[PDB]
Amino acid sequence: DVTRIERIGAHSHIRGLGLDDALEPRQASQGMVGQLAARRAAGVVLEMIREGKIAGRAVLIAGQPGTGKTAIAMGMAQALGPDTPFTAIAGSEIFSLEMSKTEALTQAFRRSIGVRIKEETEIIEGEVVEIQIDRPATGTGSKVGKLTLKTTEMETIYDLGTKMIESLTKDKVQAGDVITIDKATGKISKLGRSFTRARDYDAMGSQTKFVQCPDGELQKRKEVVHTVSLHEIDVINSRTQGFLALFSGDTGEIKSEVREQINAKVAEWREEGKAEIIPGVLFIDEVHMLDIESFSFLNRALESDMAPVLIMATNRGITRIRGTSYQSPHGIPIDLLDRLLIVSTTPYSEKDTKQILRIRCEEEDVEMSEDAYTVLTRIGLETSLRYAIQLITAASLVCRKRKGTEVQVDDIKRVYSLFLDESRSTQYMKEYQDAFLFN
Amino acid sequence: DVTRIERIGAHSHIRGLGLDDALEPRQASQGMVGQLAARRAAGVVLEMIREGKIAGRAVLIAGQPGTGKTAIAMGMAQALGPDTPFTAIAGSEIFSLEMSKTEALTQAFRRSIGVRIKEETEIIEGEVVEIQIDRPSKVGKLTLKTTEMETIYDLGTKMIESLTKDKVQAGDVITIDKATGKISKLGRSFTRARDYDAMGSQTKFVQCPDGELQKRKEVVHTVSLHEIDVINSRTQGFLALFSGDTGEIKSEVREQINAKVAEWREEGKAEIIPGVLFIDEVHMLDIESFSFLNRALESDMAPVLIMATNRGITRIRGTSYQSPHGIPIDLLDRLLIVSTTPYSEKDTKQILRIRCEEEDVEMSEDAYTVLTRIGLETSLRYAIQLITAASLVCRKRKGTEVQVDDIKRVYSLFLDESRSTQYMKEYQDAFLFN
Amino acid sequence: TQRIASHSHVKGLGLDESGLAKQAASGLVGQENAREACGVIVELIKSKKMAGRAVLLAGPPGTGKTALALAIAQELGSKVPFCPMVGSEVYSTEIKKTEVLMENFRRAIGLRIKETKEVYEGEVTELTPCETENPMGGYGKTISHVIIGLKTAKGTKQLKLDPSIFESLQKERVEAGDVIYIEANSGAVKRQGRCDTYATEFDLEAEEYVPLPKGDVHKKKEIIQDVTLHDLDVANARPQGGQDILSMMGQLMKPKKTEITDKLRGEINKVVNKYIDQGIAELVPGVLFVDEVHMLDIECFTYLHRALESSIAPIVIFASNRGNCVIRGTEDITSPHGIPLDLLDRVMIIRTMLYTPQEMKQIIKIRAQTEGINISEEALNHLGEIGTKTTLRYSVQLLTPANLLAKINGKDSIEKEHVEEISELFYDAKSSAKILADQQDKY
Amino acid sequence: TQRIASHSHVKGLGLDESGLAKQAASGLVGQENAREACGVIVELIKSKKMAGRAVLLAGPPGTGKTALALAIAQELGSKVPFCPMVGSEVYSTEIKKTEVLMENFRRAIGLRIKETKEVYEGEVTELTPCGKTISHVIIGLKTAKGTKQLKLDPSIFESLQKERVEAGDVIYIEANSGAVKRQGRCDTYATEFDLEAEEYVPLPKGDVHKKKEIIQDVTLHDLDVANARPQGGQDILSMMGQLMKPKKTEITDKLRGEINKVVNKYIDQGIAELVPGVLFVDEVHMLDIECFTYLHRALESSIAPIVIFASNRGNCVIRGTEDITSPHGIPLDLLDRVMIIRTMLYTPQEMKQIIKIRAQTEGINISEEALNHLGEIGTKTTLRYSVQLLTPANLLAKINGKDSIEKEHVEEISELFYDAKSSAKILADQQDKY
Amino acid sequence: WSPFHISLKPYHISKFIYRHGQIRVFNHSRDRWLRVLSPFAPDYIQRSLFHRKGINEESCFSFLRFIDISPAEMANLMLQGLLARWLALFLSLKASYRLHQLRSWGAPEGESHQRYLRNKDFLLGVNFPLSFPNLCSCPLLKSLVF
Amino acid sequence: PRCSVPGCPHPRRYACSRTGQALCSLQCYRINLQMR
Ligand SMILES: Nc1ncnc2c1ncn2[C@@H]1O[C@H](COP(=O)(O)OP(=O)(O)OP(=O)(O)O)[C@@H](O)[C@H]1O
Ligand SMILES: Nc1ncnc2c1ncn2[C@@H]1O[C@H](COP(=O)(O)OP(=O)(O)O)[C@@H](O)[C@H]1O
Ligand SMILES: Nc1ncnc2c1ncn2[C@@H]1O[C@H](COP(=O)(O)OP(=O)(O)O)[C@@H](O)[C@H]1O
Ligand SMILES: Nc1ncnc2c1ncn2[C@@H]1O[C@H](COP(=O)(O)OP(=O)(O)O)[C@@H](O)[C@H]1O
Repeated sequence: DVTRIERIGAHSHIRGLGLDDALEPRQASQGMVGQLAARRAAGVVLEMIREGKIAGRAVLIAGQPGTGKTAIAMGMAQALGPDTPFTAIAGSEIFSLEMSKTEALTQAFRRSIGVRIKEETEIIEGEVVEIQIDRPATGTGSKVGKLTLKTTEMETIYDLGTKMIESLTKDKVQAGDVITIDKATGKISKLGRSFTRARDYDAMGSQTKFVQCPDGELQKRKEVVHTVSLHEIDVINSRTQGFLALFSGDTGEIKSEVREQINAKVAEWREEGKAEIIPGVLFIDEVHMLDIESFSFLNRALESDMAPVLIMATNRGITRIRGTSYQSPHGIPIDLLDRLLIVSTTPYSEKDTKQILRIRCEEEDVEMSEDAYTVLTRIGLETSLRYAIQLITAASLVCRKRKGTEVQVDDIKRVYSLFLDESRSTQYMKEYQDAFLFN
Repeated sequence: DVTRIERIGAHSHIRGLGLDDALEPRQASQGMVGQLAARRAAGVVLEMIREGKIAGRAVLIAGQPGTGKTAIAMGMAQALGPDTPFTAIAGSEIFSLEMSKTEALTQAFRRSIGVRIKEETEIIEGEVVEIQIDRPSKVGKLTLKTTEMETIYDLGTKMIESLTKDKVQAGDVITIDKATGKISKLGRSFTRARDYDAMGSQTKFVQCPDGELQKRKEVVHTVSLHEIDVINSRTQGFLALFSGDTGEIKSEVREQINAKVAEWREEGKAEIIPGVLFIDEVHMLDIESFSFLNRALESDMAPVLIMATNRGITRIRGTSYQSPHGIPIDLLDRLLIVSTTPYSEKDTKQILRIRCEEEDVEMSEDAYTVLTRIGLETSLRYAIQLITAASLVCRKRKGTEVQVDDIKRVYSLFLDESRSTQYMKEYQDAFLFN
Repeated sequence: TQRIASHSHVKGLGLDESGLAKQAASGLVGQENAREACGVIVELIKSKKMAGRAVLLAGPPGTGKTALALAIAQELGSKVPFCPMVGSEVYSTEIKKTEVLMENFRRAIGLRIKETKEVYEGEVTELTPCETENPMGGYGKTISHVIIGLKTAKGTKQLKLDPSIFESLQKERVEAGDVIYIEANSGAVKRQGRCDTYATEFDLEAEEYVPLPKGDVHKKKEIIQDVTLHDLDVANARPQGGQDILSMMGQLMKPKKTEITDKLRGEINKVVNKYIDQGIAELVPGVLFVDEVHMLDIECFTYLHRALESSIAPIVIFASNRGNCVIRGTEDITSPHGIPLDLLDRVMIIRTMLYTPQEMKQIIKIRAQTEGINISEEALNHLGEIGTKTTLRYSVQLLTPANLLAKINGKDSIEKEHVEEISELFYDAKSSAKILADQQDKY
Repeated sequence: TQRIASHSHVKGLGLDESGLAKQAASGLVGQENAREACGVIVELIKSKKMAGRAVLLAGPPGTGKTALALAIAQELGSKVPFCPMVGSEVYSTEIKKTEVLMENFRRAIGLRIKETKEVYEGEVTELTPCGKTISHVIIGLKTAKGTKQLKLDPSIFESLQKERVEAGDVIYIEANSGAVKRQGRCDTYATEFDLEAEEYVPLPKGDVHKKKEIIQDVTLHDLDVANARPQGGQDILSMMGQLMKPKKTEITDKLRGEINKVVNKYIDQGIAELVPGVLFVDEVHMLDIECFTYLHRALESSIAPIVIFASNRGNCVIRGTEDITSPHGIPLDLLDRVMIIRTMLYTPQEMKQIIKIRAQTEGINISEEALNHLGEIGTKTTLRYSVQLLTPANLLAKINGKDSIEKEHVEEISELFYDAKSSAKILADQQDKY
Repeated sequence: WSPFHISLKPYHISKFIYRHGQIRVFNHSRDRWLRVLSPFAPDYIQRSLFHRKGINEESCFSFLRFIDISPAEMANLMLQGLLARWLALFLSLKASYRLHQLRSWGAPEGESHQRYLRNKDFLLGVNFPLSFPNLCSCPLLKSLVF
Repeated sequence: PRCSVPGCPHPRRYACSRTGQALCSLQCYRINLQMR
């Protein structure tokens, strides 16, 4: 019933590369199907990413439009899991107005290296039974006070310090609030009121849902793991109180003197055992958009020991490298193309095309007759795969409009007449040719 | 004697758009001459503007150089009058260095819609004569004077603080919005321009106010819809009205103002006076900006557009593509084209007579005859410039009415395009580049 | 009353319950296969299942693809976000093209998040710090509560309050006869001003007197608040909470769009999923509509590849009037509808067709009766014949100037002789282009 | 002394009282037809009635276009604004192109504002404040010419108190501006301590009280700028003004509407008078098509200055049109709005007079046997090259211990510094080594 | 460890340039006329605002009847620089909480005769659900603006 | 409090500086200045 922020996208059915533990691709597994050569190869680079021993590695996934290049990349992003940073960038996105192209790549690189910090501290977690705050009549003006805390098992009294007092009164904690204090830092946090004070109260000074009193021992430890990437370590260090720039995107062109200092101090946090630097992946999707200026930065950024692995996708033949007249393979300059490994995808068979449409209907919660899958496979070979994929939704919606339980071949023949393939729209554009503009 | 800041420019003479009640144009009136069909079309869009009933209508006034297209738009701006907005821009004014081509057009649209509002007021307005305060909480008494009356106010605690923080003294002139209690000094009375003999850099002397002292009245206000957008763009956004220091106002602000201003006309609190946006030289608009006008012409608070253009089948800016007027076909059918026509000798006389009537010049009828040939042979806007120079030559010569010889003298001094290009083609290898 | 726009008659798609198109309904006519296609797209959007699926309405100028894209907004109604754009909006001077697209993608997804508002308010008739019968040991006196005597036009009622409230009433300047409010969820007390009851007690006093509240001293409602995820992007990217030096400096500096990080998108998604799972926030995924899509740069089209495939994205409606144009931001590369073939492969194209003479007549009638105009049938037959020789737009546009001319000539309806006058006063693109070609050396 | 410049010899058009040109006068020679045309333009600018009317000085490099535009500036003198700009100044990076034109159009319209500058200065003999707080402050001032007392307002006393003034300080007070400067302690107190960290100035050997009727010059652009953004507001004496650096900004056309409506309110009172001036858009061929197209509004507008363009380009491409050739590098649509003045290559005798006028301005004595050679070398090259040889030739003559040019000095300089056409031959020969 | 603490000789400005060379000083008598001819003078604001001639008439400062701003508040805010800007901002932050609880509960009847715009009716930026007064008033949204 | 011109129903707005009576308009100021 309820619908979350992430929904059925173009790749939502992909859940990994579908390799076995001997690294062979299965014919259909984890949502991926067919495409054996490129999935096998992506398995080797995925294992190289997860091994993490070597920096400055680049992979280009290449082949016809609609042949699983982005599927493999958005697929290994799932098999690598959420605990290790994978950054998806379209090659269009480095063209900033806050910063140069070589800055936007230096950020996309460094945002793809994690510094996994495990933080642990003692917390005090209890229902507040009372607060005493004492204030002198004028004098030097130093406040002093006490706090009493309770669990379902336990109780104690704390003679408070001065900095604790200003935090407790800033956060307006009151008797019957349940709170969780970081004993290492003096930060309060509030869970809500305990149920017990429905009997005696004032006219409402606060209102919320109630929460149960905390259980067990009053003092308990907490563990957090932060996957803070190098780019956000640079931003935090770029100026004092810089923290909002992590969200706001505000910092352009951070000083080299900051980065070369973070590259030293993160190495020290590795050697101290203070933080786990984890290499990630930068996926520069549609990389044929990079200017030759940006590619020449990729020649030499890609050779620091702080470089991530990077993966690229392209669907371009011999074409002019963007920003020049020079023709080259993939629209990538040979300076970079010599420096990387090329994984080449393959067009689909009937068997694979039908099997993609079959896993797609299983993600979309659609039933189709085997007759309907047959016609849709023919449509997805005569036209591109992405058109046939899209007709599944429209055919299920037309079927639901006639109150059908299963999509039939005549729902697909209907939808095929209703929404055009490019190759058919581009044909009708010949018979109305004078009416469309700027032919 | 005295020279005003606004004086005799190229369109100054056309004080309106000469039309009978039936929208039949007069052959010459309100300074305009000829162009009968284009002036009916201008009159019909002028009544469409005065109605305000329908939105995003656009007229392209098109025709050869000198054929009155900006004249019709300026004569129409005068005939529409004040009290209904008429934003005029050259099409090259939208190319800002601090906001997009979308924004400069969106502001130019929004600045042509007038929200007209009623507001209810009472303001005290007078010279303060003296202030009395006791020393207990305080209850002061303060005297206001105006040329008609001398009066005293019993005044409250916060007022005594406000008057002494604003440092009022006897002989200051002040106002106070009573609904809000905010004081405002205007200056010191001219009757008081001597109780000091060296005075602070922001003192100003003003007349002692007159009429009733606490005027209670409603006042109408007209606010261009753009100002409501600017005021809501950032906290002290009104400073950016004057500074120009605003750009890229959020779409969520503009669509909030639309919903709110719609709510005010539904409540009857305010009424929307749709003005005109005039884009002279609209062929300077980029393809990325014509394609914005396409969806701009569809809001129920788009202005009526008027445009002028002066281009054959020509390349649209930012493209390889030839089109009529240098405007995309996907805009030109949203437009409704008005075509201006070259002048006859009969019309070229009457317009040169009306420019001389504006410039305060007398010419011999033979001088109008020779000048009319010069304007017919070279360009109307050249003959309109010779008459001032001919007046100055005639004044220097101690004459009074410009003679044929004064026209021939000016014509020997100041060249048009065609003679100047001939002399350039004779001396050619001395000029740089071609 | 409201003023009529180029689309004010479009009230919906006018479909049957079976999803077929009626000949003329909801202020549309014709285009039946494209109206039926938009019927499937309304179900696509109302299902809330899909993300980033996209359609391209492709057809000549004046054929109705902006009317159909707006008809979808009427079939959906105001409950879900429909976010109109032109391709030309991406060329901001403050923020990169691709982020303007990402902001417009994030505008087309709405939370619909609901909560209680509760406030205590009124004229304060007393503030009685109320003592215990005796002090605690070693103390002179103890206040167990303040009593605040709030009044409104419904009545007076005392509120018992925590003693700490006095150490905020004297941080304000609250005195008896002020009107005040207290946020019941937060316990902060705020002063509005002296009540209007006292507006006569001086000839001048330096405060705006506030009218006495009506309804009870204690007010409650639940309210439904709808915010786009782009409102959440902005409010986190540029905080408004004033009392920090960087909040004030950030509010005195010029406002700016800024290149919001994928991390803020991630963190917002990670919290709205918390509130969708807890049932506190509904979601209404909606529509991004881009008209004039052929104005996007090839970097923008190549950004739409990632954006449309993304599992978060809205349904996208593209519209284009172009033939085989060059893709903007490439020199020589001609491509159908002005869109790269590898974007044009990702979209369900809907063919929008030229009108037959009778459909133009039927549209001109529907314009006239919603533009507020009466036209004679012989004038309408002539105006449909003008339309057939020109465009739907020009023949529709002759209506209001023909009504002005009829009204000026003292008649309540457009006659034959009115339309042929306006047709001679005002030219169309086809007739004007002939004049420019005949006068070629004079412009 | 002053520095000699590329035009410091031209002192006027040199026309006679009939408006015809003298052969050589006011530092100009030759060029009679263009000088007579500029005579009419000086009468036009002196007549004040006209707005936006414009002139193009057209003709080859080194033919006097900028000398005649500066001759117009000298015929009018400092009393009327002459604003020079290059067309290249339009390419700002803080504001749009079509704003820089409007700023410079607003610099060329002046206000003339008389006031009686009223200065008091001297040793402060006493400060005595007198309402119960400060009604006024009596101050006493002394000089070696006498003594006075002034009745200062409290805002001037705040300024004395900000200047940290005490009895015995030497102060400058200006009674119009309310300006105050402490100048030092009066040196009669220089023995008050043997070292104190102050400067002691002698008691002024001048009047306690001085008057001038000063006659201030200010331009509408000074008003536009000083009213658009919030002022710096404080006499330094602040640190908020450290944070926000200034920038040039797109001053809105709606502010200029109010500045015009306010200046009309003051010139009606006779408090100010208007001086319509000249904008000299020098090298106008360097404007872009968007700048040129904005002039098709700015030359029409009823407020605008007179505008003098200059150009030396042939039938070249219009800057920013990527293709379109047009005479003088200006669009035909603008070239149909300007009165063109031709400019001509001189005969050798007319160059020889300029060489002597340059020599006798530039401080050079020159013998006829060398002046004949500079006249000849002008015909072998260009006028500006001959003129440029004078100081070098005199400077070799001075090193050679001689009071004048003789043939061998100019002959040596000719063989030492090449002209633009003899050097082009060297580059055409050694083509493979540059 | 601590950063290298360089200090340069101070930038030497002569008594001559300090006395005569500051345009703020030597043009002070001219800079006054830029202020006397200012439309922000409270006299001209009042005269532009309330003493209009037309039954309908366009004038600037019409918005000062719908923002809270007084004519002398606008003059002081324009002529007294970034300090007066800052103080006027801090008081507008305070005033927004007073405006919001009016704006969100005073819904019935109307402000007068169901016509006339009231003072502050152009301050619309409080009506956004995510505006700081509303975000402080409603406790749930405060956690989405984290 | 009300205007002290005896026929006048309006609230007090201000007082006469000469005679000390409460007033509400110029008409009541002129009338009060007559009847004293
Ligand atoms: N009476 C004169 N007649 C013509 N030119 C003169 C005269 N007096 C001075 N000049 C000369 O003008 C020359 C420089 O300005 P000039 O107007 O010739 O520049 P230009 O090349 O024609 O135009 P521009 O300033 O656009 O480059 C100097 O050599 C100066 O001696
Ligand atoms: N091997 C695959 N397994 C599963 N789905 C695939 C596979 N190859 C392509 N698809 C699907 O086909 C569509 C287009 O493929 P995609 O990789 O996104 O295109 P492209 O190769 O141009 O980058 C997507 O919906 C994708 O999931
Ligand atoms: N019909 C007219 N009536 C009065 N003045 C006219 C008319 N037509 C042209 N003019 C005058 O001729 C000059 C140029 O006309 P304008 O409309 O500005 O030319 P264009 O259409 O090419 O831009 C102006 O002085 C203008 O007032
Ligand atoms: N099918 C339709 N039924 C009724 N009116 C229509 C229809 N299609 C178009 N219109 C009318 O014709 C106008 C032109 O269509 P529009 O969508 O604006 O053209 P375009 O396809 O080029 O964007 C619309 O604004 C509307 O007034």
